[PDB]
Amino acid sequence: ADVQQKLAELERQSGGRLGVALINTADNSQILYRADERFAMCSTSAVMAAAAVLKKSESEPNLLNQRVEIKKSDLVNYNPIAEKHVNGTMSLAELSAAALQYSDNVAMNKLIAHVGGPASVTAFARQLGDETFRLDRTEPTLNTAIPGDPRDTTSPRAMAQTLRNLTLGKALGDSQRAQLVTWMKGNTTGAASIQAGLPASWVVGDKTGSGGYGTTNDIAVIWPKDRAPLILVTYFTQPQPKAESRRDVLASAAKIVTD
Ligand SMILES: [Cl-]
Repeated sequence: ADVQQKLAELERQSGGRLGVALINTADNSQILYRADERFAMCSTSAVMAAAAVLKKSESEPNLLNQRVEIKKSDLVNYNPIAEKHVNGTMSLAELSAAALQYSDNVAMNKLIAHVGGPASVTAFARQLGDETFRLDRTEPTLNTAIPGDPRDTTSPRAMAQTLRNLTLGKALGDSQRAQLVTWMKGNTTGAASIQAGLPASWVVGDKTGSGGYGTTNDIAVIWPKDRAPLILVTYFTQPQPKAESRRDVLASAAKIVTD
């Protein structure tokens, strides 16, 4: 009840709509707040796209080394890594890392395209047992985050359960699971989000997202010092189309549910 009151107070002070799901693998418990509501994922969906490529690689051993041309026509709105590789190629491994660690839009789009498009990423989620996730669009339109729009959404509960499967469970083979975890632990975009609400000694792998309506998201696997791991999803969105980012809200939610 105390955690619920604190999350409600944070949500009210923020002015927006907050979704939280924590899975504590120490005791198989959950802390849930709006955990069955839908939220626009933004690039948090890159975890599913990268996982689909990793799964495909289990039967195509050299898939991660496959070269992908980067052209001016591939550039989207935010291309911090791909813009450095225009007119050359990047491997699928490099694109996975760029999508996951830099939120690179070209990289995300190349993962989506490789596996067959948004409906194929969604079908992979279904194969894993996630019947909530839906990736409808590519970058950049998947970020519109219009209130009431179910496109490109999932729920905190579903994304926490799926992230647990991907990073701690058996969705992926051992090499592929380790690769996903390594990529997420090397993220550069999350230090002000969930990580900012946890002790400095804890180890985090996470994927952020951001988009319209001030949508500010983070999904994480967390290794607290000398404790069983946690999975934490924090999704946040706001009433105003041009609302500013609120990574601090995600940090605050993380602190509340892990205190
Ligand atoms: Cl600390």
